[PDB]
Amino acid sequence: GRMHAPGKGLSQSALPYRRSVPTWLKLTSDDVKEQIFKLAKKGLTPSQIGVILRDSHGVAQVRFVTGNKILRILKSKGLAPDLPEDLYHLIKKAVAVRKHLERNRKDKDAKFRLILVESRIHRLARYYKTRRVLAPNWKYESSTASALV
Amino acid sequence: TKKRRNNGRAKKGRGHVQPIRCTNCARCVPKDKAIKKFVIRNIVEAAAVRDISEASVFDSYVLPKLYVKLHYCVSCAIHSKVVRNRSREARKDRTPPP
Amino acid sequence: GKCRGLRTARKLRNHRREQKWHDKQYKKAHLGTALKANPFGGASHAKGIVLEKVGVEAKQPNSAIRKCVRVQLIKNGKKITAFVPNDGCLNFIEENDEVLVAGFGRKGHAVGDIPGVRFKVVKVANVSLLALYKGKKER
Amino acid sequence: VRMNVLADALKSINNAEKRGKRQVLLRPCSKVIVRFLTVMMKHGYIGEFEIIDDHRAGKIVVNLTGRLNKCGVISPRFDVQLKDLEKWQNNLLPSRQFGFIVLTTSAGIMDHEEARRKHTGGKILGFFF
Amino acid sequence: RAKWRKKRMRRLKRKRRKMRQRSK
RNA sequence: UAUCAACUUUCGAUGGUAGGUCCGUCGCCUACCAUGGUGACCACGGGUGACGGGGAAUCAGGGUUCGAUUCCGGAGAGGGAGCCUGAGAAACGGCUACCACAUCCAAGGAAGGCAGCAGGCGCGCAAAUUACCCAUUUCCGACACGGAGAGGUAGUGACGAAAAAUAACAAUGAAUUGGAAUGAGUGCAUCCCAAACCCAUGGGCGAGGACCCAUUGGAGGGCAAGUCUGGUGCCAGCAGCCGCGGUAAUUCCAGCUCCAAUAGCGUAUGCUAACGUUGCUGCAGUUAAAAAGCUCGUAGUUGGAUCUCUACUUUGAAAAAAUUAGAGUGUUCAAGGCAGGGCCCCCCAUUGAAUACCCCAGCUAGGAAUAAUGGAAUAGGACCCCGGGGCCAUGAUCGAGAGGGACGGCCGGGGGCAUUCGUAUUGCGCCGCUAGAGGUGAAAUUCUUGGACCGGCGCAAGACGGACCGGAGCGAAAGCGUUUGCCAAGAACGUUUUCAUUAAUCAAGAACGAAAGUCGGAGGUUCGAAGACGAUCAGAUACCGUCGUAGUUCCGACCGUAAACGAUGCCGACCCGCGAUCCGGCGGCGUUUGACCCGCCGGGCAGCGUUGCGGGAAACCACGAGUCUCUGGGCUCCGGGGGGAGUAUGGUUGCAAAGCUGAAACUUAAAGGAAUUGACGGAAGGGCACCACCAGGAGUG
RNA sequence: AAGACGAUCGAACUCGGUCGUUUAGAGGAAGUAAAAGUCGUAACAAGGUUUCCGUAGGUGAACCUGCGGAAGGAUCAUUA
Ligand SMILES: [Zn+2]
Repeated sequence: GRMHAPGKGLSQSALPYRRSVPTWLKLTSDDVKEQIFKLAKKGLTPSQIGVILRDSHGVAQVRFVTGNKILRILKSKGLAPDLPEDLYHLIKKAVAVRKHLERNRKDKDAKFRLILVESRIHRLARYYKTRRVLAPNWKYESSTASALV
Repeated sequence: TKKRRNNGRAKKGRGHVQPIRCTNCARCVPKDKAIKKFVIRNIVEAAAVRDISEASVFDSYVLPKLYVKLHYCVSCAIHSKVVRNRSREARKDRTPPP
Repeated sequence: GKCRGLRTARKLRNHRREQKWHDKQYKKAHLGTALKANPFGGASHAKGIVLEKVGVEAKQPNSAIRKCVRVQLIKNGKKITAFVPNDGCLNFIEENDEVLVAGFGRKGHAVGDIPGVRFKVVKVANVSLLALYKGKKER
Repeated sequence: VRMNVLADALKSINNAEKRGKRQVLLRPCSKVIVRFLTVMMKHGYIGEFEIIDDHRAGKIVVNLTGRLNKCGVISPRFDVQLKDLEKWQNNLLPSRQFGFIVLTTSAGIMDHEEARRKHTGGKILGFFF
Repeated sequence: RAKWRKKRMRRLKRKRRKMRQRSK
């Protein structure tokens, strides 16, 4: 089930078995990388870039047209953001909850959610430090986090 | 020993319900555990409908009804013979008596 | 449930050692109490000096008078209530005599209808109470 | 979460066997399971099985011959020497005439009788009889 | 009743603290 | 052992440098600097009726317990300290001090160390001769010669272990008979042994109730064995437990008889198996003792699949014996011993005096499955060329019916804030009529001609959100129901999006947490602890009724408690069927302006049939309480007969009330769970008689 | 050879501190046993006010009452 909530729902993607590009997809590897670079410059996370290519350009999997994933394409060119997208959205939510918690003082539900989000931030950042994605001195400060989002 | 699978009430997936008060004793009983009895009866009983019909100023006037929602606690519902005890296997029948 | 991990020998050893103290038979033999309160101090028998001759009544539904003796031990001066087992052997007992008392069946537990007696007399005047009952060592 | 996928494989086989089924589908495929099902098949406890190969962990569909009583694992996977092997046979196997204890030695995953002939010990996966 | 035996012990150890706090 | 969570460091604690000192290394010490060292994998402190180990007892396998004790190592000679001699001592059967104890004395002084061998006292439930010899075993010395309470041999000895008498053999219907058979004992020789003693070998005495006498506990059950006889009469006594004894006792006191083991046997207290009642193997936690109220969270524990198809494992080396296992060998057998067998002054049996085991750690050599781990990604990475070039298939496993994140349209009494509305309830104003009204089983207190209750009009205040409202929804729980707006959050579903193991459960910690209660304000309609009064009753400080304080509502801050319950922890896998229900999605044929109808998929609250393929002591359980003797997916909390007792004390938290942590002495043979039958009920339904009644007749008192 | 300035090892004494273990105590307040005593009837049949739980107050005593909760209830059910 989920990590911080009950529920055993299985709503995910089911990739096909055929690891090959279809015959009706004429976009080569260079054409796909040009589309990613244009979309990554205008501020689109790797999750959002793959959505546009899938639903408008017929690119079912960028991993198949190219040899690398979307993040590795941006990391090679140098367009990857400083902090990962998943860790960025967890901090974005914690700032929104904390900003709501300082106005509404007696909403114990929002105070309970702030502990859940900050618990996911520390465990996700701990994984990134082991993979050397973040500096060892990195630390989530509840006061200085609003300037990172 | 556990006497009823539903614990004598109807609460599945909840923690607290609004307690209502009984009618003839005014005891705080949960809304789902209370023994409800919707009685719909005419304002004029059958012993006086003829006398009211003769004294009616209209030609065809249907007498109204008195809708009373009664909530009985387990203590008063059994004492008032609204509900009775049943056999160990005859307790599972949830169909109301015809 | 139990932790079946291959590196859980510390968790199992610490859990079993702690739960053994919730055993009534184990906590009695591995503590200062139940041995300091024991008048014999962990011995089998004990000698003492007869102080009085008291008779405790048997508990219900029995009805009799148990011929007991108020004895004061030598090594610690504690006062216990021994029991003169056989028939008429209280006459062989005289006040201010040296008697060898011992346990009474169950360990530190009152045996039978006797209310609180957990000891019994074995010898008296450095002669056995059993020989006095069988007409030997007339004393 | 799903730990010790070999346990979930033998538990599915043991259950489907008592229900009287003829084929059982194992959700996670593993080389440890295939090496375990091969030893069970070489002694005539299960039939043939198709390793359904998707581009993931993979699934297995095993045929059942009705000859298996119970197949299980030893969860801690203790280290069994060649001297302590006799002790495990008495506790797990229901008889000295049949039943096998699948071990994991340096010579490969095999039963306890083959470990005696090759004169080597290792870790214990489970049993079947 | 068991709830009143608990109420007596609460009122018993409450006056025990009174006669113990007054001697110090 | 946490009722010891921080400890060490002026005055050495960790380290550095120079030196001192020592046989030598070292904070071993000194001097100057550095600020370290240990700890949740349990430091530090405390406790030990703790010397450690080889071992011992009991064990199906695992284990539990013991080890003062003859072997090894250590420590100490009344308590500490200091030193002499010497190769070796901080020696005590050496010395010098103080302390305790104690000896002789002309009172000036002198001398002492049995936890050495005997022996004495004391202490206790508890433990032997003020014996003999250096012959064996070895040690010491100028030595073949001396010495040795080390040791050996006797004495005491039911700590224990082995062997083994108390009769055997024949006719007659038994302290009857009959002859045989060696011991116990007793002396005498020999043997033995430093002299003795014991055993052994002979011959002389030596058994008929073979008086040369077998005891110790039992005879209701457990548990093999008397409906025997006499005595006692809930007395005396028996009884581990259940019980027995209440004038006909199979249980007491005895006689007889019988049973069990037997030179033994009973009892008391430890200990082991019983005990799967400490459960690693291998227990339990719905109702019998039991899952924290709930969630988050580090240590700890445990972790998907995937690549040729230092842990583990095997071998070797090394290791005190004794002990254990075990080979050989007729001490008369055996416990044991390590010796001894065969042939006519030797020889043969290389006479023998094996072998196995000796955890873990360390060492060594193989195996490469399983489980961790590293290698090239901001490449100068590996090979070449020989700082520039060449070269490689040039280097990124799969994305999980694991998880996180994003996105999409929805859903919900989820939460906070603000706003709106609804009738009631109490109070107030005016008008109408009128004498009771309130309440109860019956009444009374109370309110009433200064106008109550009742009708109409509308004003104020604080609560609350009926009916709709469901075995329906949401939330981690507690909890959550008028309209509308705002703020943030969430499950499920949808996805051919993204990250690529980021996960599961989690000590000491942390958030939330009904009602009641506490503190400071605002408010205070109803209700109502306390209290007053009126009833009822033998009494009624209760139940009922009339008034009514704190409270009940809101704001801020505490308490962290409930039958906080599904009395059922969380995650994951397999496992029956059927019809409904809520949400998302997909498909299908019509009807109605999305609603409705028929299926499918995922998730959720539940139900019925299971007479449950199975489980359990039932009841009951498919939100498993199923897949546990065919016992093992991961992890946390937690139970050990009932009371004492959630008590005492200590710590800790709190304004207080109290929370968390939490015993022991002592007491007890049951407590308890589920179900069955019966009895009973001021429980329900259905029936029957004047030993009941209604209506009556005769009475009786 | 006695004897003596000094530094080191340092017994021992005295007075404080601390830790551990026995023990006396007026009076106070509990438990348990013997309960064959007195008063009432709280609980078990709707136990005659259904039982219970958390909290708070009161009362000779068991207990009573207010608030929220539980069925282990005396109802698995009450009809548009
Ligand atoms: Zn009622």
